[PDB]
Amino acid sequence: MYVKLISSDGHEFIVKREHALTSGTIKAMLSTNEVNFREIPSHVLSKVCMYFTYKVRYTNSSTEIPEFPIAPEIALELLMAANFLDC
Amino acid sequence: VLRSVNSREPSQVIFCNRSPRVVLPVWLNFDGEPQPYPTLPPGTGRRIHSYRGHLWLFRDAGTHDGLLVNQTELFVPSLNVPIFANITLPVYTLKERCLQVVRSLVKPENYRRLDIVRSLYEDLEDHPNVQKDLER
Amino acid sequence: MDVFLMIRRHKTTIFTDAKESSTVFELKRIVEGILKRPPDEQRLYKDDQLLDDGKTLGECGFTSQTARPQAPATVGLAFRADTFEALCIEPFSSPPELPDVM
Ligand SMILES: CNC(=O)[C@@H]1C[C@@H](O)CN1C(C)=O
Repeated sequence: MYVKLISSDGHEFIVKREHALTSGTIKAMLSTNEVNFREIPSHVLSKVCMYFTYKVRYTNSSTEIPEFPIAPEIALELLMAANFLDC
Repeated sequence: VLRSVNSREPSQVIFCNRSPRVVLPVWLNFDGEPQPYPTLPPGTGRRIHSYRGHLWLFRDAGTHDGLLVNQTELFVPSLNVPIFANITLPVYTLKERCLQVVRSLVKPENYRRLDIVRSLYEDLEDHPNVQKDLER
Repeated sequence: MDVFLMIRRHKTTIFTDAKESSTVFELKRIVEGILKRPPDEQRLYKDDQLLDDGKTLGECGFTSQTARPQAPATVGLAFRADTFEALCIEPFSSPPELPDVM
């Protein structure tokens, strides 16, 4: 039901398995219900999780989809994470 | 191969920009050449006269980011029982969304100055483009 | 209507959703299933305010338009060891200095 995603600085994020399987990368890392990210700090992985919720919510919704906000200070690191996770 | 049908059959259309972007409407003429039309500010609307069988797509006027119309990529005016064209943001991938933000913060010359994998350096300059998306 | 939350304690963060009409207690039931701790050993906070079990999340200011998917509201969590610990939420890591080219 829920999986655990651990950031590089010890923060533990707990999200639904369905939400986590958005990333094919994470699906592979689960197959063992915890994934350790040595390269992804808290301020990035938290945004990744918010995107999971965002993506599941607005995929095939037909409602006015809002912009997914990314602070300029986060963009650089979030891009690297997104690239790696194929998110 | 992807052109508007010259039907000469009038079709009233309402462009409804339901996105926080400045929308650039693009009409594909009878040769397939992308023909830009006046831009729509966010949350605004505009009534235009088009024709049945004409091909429309929509982009961010400033960055050419892809947008959706009626939950798809292509809008084709049909028989008027005004046809409504709902223009919305798609759910971009996290990677592409991050690219959009980085592109809007860094001038294209300084893409090389950023400390990232060379793969990302290429992805950054591979800007969204009308002709690029125009194939199938 | 659905509200989207981050239930946080120390270095733990749970992303989940709930109805506006659902109660604080029912949210503790969610936490129980995930962290294996009974509601009586749990305290839920909005910022610094202790939340009452009987109140709905909407009454506690968790509305569907402020607890959004892309920006979830934060609910504080505090466990009981038989006294209750203080509410403690570790901040996330700090972003690097904004690059000169940005
Ligand atoms: C002002 N209306 C137009 O420009 C219409 C819209 C599009 O169908 C193309 N077109 C033509 C060729 O008249």
